[PDB]
Amino acid sequence: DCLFKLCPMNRYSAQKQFWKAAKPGANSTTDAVLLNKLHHAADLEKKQNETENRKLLGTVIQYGNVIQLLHLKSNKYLTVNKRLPALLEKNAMRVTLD
Amino acid sequence: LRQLEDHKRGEALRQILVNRYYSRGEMSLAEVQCHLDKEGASNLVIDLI
Amino acid sequence: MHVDRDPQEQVTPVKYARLWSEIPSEIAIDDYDSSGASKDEIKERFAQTMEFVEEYLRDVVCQRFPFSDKEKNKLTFEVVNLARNLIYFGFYNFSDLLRLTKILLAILDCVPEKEDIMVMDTKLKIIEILQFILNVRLDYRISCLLCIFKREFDESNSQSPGALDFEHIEEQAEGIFGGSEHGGRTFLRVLLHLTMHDYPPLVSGALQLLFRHFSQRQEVLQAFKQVQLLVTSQDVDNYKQIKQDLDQLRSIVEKSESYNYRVVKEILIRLSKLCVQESASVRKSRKQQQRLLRNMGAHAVVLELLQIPYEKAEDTKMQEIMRLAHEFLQNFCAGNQQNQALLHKHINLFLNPGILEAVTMQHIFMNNFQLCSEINERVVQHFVHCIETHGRNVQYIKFLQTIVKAEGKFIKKCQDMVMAELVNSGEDVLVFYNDRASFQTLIQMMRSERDRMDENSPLFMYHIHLVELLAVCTEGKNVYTEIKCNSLLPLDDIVRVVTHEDCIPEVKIAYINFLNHCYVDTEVEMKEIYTSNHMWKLFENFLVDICRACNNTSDRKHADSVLEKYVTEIVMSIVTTFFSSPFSDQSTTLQTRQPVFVQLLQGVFRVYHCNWLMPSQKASVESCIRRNIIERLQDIVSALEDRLRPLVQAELSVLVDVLHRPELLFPENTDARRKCESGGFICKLIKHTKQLLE
Repeated sequence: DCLFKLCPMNRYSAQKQFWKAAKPGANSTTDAVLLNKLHHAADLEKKQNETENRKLLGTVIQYGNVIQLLHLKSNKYLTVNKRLPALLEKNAMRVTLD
Repeated sequence: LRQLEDHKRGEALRQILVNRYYSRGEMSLAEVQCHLDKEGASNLVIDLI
Repeated sequence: MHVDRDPQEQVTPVKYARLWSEIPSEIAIDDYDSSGASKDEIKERFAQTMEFVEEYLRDVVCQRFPFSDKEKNKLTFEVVNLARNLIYFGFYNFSDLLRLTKILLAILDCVPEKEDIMVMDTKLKIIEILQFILNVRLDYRISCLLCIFKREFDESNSQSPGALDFEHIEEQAEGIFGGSEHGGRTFLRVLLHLTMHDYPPLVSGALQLLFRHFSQRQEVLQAFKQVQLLVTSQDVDNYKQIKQDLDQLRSIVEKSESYNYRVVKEILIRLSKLCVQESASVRKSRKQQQRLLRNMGAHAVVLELLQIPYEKAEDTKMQEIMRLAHEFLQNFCAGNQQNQALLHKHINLFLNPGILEAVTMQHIFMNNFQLCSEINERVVQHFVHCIETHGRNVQYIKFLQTIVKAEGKFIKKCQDMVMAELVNSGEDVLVFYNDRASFQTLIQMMRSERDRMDENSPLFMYHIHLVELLAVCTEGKNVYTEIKCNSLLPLDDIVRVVTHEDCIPEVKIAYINFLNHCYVDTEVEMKEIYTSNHMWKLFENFLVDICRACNNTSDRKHADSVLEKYVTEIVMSIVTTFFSSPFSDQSTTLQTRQPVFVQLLQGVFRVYHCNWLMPSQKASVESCIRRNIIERLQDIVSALEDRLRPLVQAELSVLVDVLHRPELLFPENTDARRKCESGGFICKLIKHTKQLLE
């Protein structure tokens, strides 16, 4: 359970755009051209995100950079979301796995 | 006629002030900048930034 | 020894808050409102002294034409120190220091090496008093401006038009500013001479004085804009405590770290007590009289305190100030829309917390109509995901009951703002109840204890007690969505029988007004008959409860409200006499007439008002058989700022001309001009400019 694998910084630019545009809030706006190109851009961004992880394979880390922990047996990064407080301690900031 | 009468009265006030407060050399943009650099206006900017 | 500040103190001449008692007088520089200085006990002790400095300076301008550094300056410094200290305590008329300065300027222009410190200090004191004299003619000019404004306005007064005033503003503007033939042309010559010098801090004051001489019209316009804060002709202290508390507030906003902290709570209490302004009164002749008076600019000062420079959000000294500041800000915009629309531009500060900063939005939107109808696609939709992920807030949930919901029927276009959250909320925060809602929830609420158990925080049922928000938004008259709202709704006919299983008065009130708003909405409702035959049963067993509560001898309050709420149902759409809706047969007509008369009898017999008694009688009977100066000063300052365009031409051009003028008949000599004109005046100007950053 306890093993965590280290990672470099992962850019989330088009992925967050796709997650924002893919959830129908009020207008339920869908597009055969805009959403398809947005999904293609997000996939290309994820691919070029992965292609530099193998480039940064042996590299020491100093105190002060972003480190992006990854759970090994779950293949699930642990995240801290600003909006949602903790369930038990009701003055806190909850951690999850995404 | 809004921007013209204001220009006329501004020019009149300017001329009144000029003849109140008063071989003149020629002026141009090409000469005032090198004159200001000769007196050292570059150093003021490069030290103030 | 003579300026020991026993009877007096230094007073600035640019003071504000003028009155109506001295402005009807149009006199020149000879006389003022005070007509001099303090009383006749101290002026004779200095009258023989005042002539001494004038005679000494008139001798100095006589035989000190080249210069003096031979201990004569060792007396001129003391005499100008005495002169400066007598200027600042206000023992002069304007006709005297003008005479002093028209000869004082003539003693310097009679024309990196180290020089004498002594004359440096003398010149510093004299440029300080030259800085002072420009600040007293400003007050005279402003005084003359509103004096002539009052006399021309009251010459053509239409109150107990303005076109006659507009033909004089340009005349006086071109008369008293320019177009003459007040030092003159030689005023600037000594300023340039003092600017071209060594490197003192004196040249900073001289250059500030030079920039003060120019740019005169825009600064007198700004001062005249600022000084118009007229009050009801008393002003003995009324503006004074607000001003000194604002200055006290000026030192406790930037850094609170702790002598400054102990003042904040007290000064916020004092400001809130001044702002509430006898709320138990009529709130018209006392609140509105002083309401515009702190609208002089004291709006963002509290917001700068509220901008949280410190972020220690633990259990600490935050809560001693923030609740009080929030309460003061609620008292700031409770009057009308003038402050409400002004604070409406700062709605980006009260978004995320939902606990203390949501009370601002909660209370600011009481009864406005043209401000809360301009809500964009971002304000109310910010709280769609803030209802989730933060629990259910009883304090917050009353806010959207006011901004959007209803005063009767509020509006149709904001129904898409308020109803689209139901389909956007995948959590479906609006649930009805569970299967154990009969007694496992309602036995603790008011069957246990009254008085709302220390301000209405149950976290469970008031979130479902405030479902009148869901009830009356589109059920008033809107035909936006009927199927969409009713699909996720608690399916009205089913939820009636769990209400009669165990009756709770507040939930009963919410259910009956929800059902009443549902029924009287539209005539295009598809199903009516089985909604009509079943509402007869609830009407019967609720009239039974009304008759049961009627036996109480005016010892209840919920029943009276319930009866009034049910009065509209009786006065609502009439009953039907089709196959369904049995037409008030023996089982139906025997309870809607006999038992309804007693219901109104208690109200008539009690102290209840007749506003709702009449509808019951009509429905029961029917159902049986079946100070202009504030705008004036704004107009004047608008017309005064209309002429700003020629000011730029009259200002910038003469500035760039006189900076192109170092040498033009200055004394037109030879010895004092080859140092003056060598391209070195601007050199020394920018050499001093880089040294003033520190």
